[PDB]
Amino acid sequence: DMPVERILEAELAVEPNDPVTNICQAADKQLFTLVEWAKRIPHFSELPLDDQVILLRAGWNELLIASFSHRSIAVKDGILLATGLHVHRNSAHSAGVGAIFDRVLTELVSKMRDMQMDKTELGCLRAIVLFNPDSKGLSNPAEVEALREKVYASLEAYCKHKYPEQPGRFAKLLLRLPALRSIGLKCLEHLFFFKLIGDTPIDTFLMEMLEAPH
Amino acid sequence: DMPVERILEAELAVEPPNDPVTNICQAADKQLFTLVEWAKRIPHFSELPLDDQVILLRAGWNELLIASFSHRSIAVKDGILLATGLHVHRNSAHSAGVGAIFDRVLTELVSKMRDMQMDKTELGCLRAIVLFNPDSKGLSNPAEVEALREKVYASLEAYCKHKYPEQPGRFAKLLLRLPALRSIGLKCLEHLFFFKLIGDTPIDTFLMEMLEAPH
Amino acid sequence: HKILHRLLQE
Amino acid sequence: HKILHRLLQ
Ligand SMILES: Cc1cc2c(cc1-c1cc3cc(C(=O)O)c(=O)oc3cc1O)C(C)(C)CCC2(C)C
Ligand SMILES: Cc1cc2c(cc1-c1cc3cc(C(=O)O)c(=O)oc3cc1O)C(C)(C)CCC2(C)C
Repeated sequence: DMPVERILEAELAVEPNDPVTNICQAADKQLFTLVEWAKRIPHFSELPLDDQVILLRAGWNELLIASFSHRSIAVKDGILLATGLHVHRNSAHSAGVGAIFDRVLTELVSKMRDMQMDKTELGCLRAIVLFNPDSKGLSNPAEVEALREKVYASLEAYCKHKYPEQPGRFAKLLLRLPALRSIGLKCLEHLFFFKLIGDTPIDTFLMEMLEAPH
Repeated sequence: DMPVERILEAELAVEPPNDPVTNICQAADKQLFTLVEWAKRIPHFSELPLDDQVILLRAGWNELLIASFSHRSIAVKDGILLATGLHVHRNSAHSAGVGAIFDRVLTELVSKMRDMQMDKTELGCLRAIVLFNPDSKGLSNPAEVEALREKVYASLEAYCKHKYPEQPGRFAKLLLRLPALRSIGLKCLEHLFFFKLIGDTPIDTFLMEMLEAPH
Repeated sequence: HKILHRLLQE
Repeated sequence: HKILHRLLQ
C-alpha cells in the first residue's frame, strides 16, 4: 500500500559573491536531507541497499531540483535555496548560467506556481522519480516499477478527490517530468564542467555524486 | 476538438557499406522528410504560425522519430528495424561503439512498448504530445500549444479508458515513457554532434540542418 | 532551417 | 558511494 499521507509527512519532515558556489553549497547540504527524505518514503528502506544506492545516485538531481523549485513558487524571478538565500535571475545571468536558470524558472517554478502544485503532489512526483525502474543495475526492476505504479495510482486518486474540477491535473503533473529530466541532465553537465575547470568549490557529497559508478 | 482517429491516420499515412551507424544516420535523414508530412496531418498543427511549426519540429524531431522506429521494432528481438527495411541487431551496435545508447532504446522504449503492447493510436498521441511541446523556446504563443497538448492528452486518456478499461494505470504508464524518451533523444543528439565533429560518418542534408544552431 | 521551411510550404 | 552508504544506515 502507498498512502499519500505518508509521502506528505516525508516532505514536511525534511523542510528547512559567486552565486554558483552558494548554489553548490546548498546542493551538497540537501543531499544529506535527501537521504532522510527517501527513508521515510514507504518501502524504500526495504529494498536491497545496493538498489537504494542506485535509485538515489540516478535520481538525486531531479529529486532535489524538484524540491527547491517548489519552494521557490512565491519568489519572483528567482529561487530560494535551503540555506535561506534567495538567488535572483539577474545574478545567475551575471555569473554565466542564465540560460539554465531561466529554464528552471519557466519550465518548473512558474508551472508549479500557475497550477498551485501542492506538497502532497510534489512528494508524489518525487516518489515517482525515486522509484525509477529504468535505473541501471537494479537487482529487481519489476519491484521498483511496482512501487512506482502504487505511487502514481495514489496520486491520481488524490487529485480526483481533492481537485475534482480539474480532470487534467494528474496528467499535467506527470508531464512536468520530461522537463525535470532534461533540466537535471543539463545541470549535471554544468557541474562536471565546474569540477573540470576546478574554479568553484564542490563539497564532499556533491563531489561523490559526481563520481563514476562503483 | 482533437480526435484520436485523425492522429492514427497520421501514423498510418506515413509508414514505409557497413558502418551500422551510417545506415542509422541515412534512415534518420530520410524520415525527417516523412516527419514533416506526419506533423501536417496532426490536427491544428498546420494552423499554427510557420515559425512555431519550425520551433516545435526542431525541438522535437529526435524524440518524435526515436518514438516511431522504437515502436516499429517491438517484434524485433534485441534490435531495431530502420525505415529502410534494414534490421540492426544490438551486437552490431556494440561492435560499432554505440552499444550503451542502443541498449537504452531497447530496454527503456522498445521492450516497454512490447510488454504493454502500445497500440498505434497510443503511439501517435504520445508523439502528438511531444510535438505540442509548450516549453519549446521562442514560441509566439505557448498557451495555444499547451492547449493543443491538453486536448491530445484528454483524448488519449479517454481512448485508453474505453479500449483498455481493465487497465486503469495504462494512461499514466504511457506518459511515463516520456522522460526516458527525452533523455534518450538528448543522448543520441550528443552522439550525432560528435559524429559531425570527428567527420568520419556521413550525415545527409536534412539531418545536418537539424544539427545547426538556431536563428 | 531552409529545407524544413520548404517542406512546411504545403 | 562511501558517504551515501553510511547515511543509508
Ligand atoms: C548545484 C546546482 C547548480 C546549478 C543550479 C542548481 C543547482 C542545485 C541546487 C540545489 C539547491 C538545493 C536547495 O537549496 O534546496 C537542493 O536541494 O538541491 C540542489 C540541486 C542542484 O543541482 C541551477 C540550475 C539553479 C543553475 C545552474 C547551476 C549553477 C549549474
Ligand atoms: C541517427 C541516430 C543515431 C543513433 C541511434 C538512432 C538514430 C536515429 C535513427 C532513426 C531511424 C529512423 C527510422 O529508421 O525509422 C527514424 O525515423 O528516426 C531516427 C532518428 C534517430 O536519431 C541509436 C540511438 C539507435 C543508436 C546510437 C546512434 C548511432 C547515435
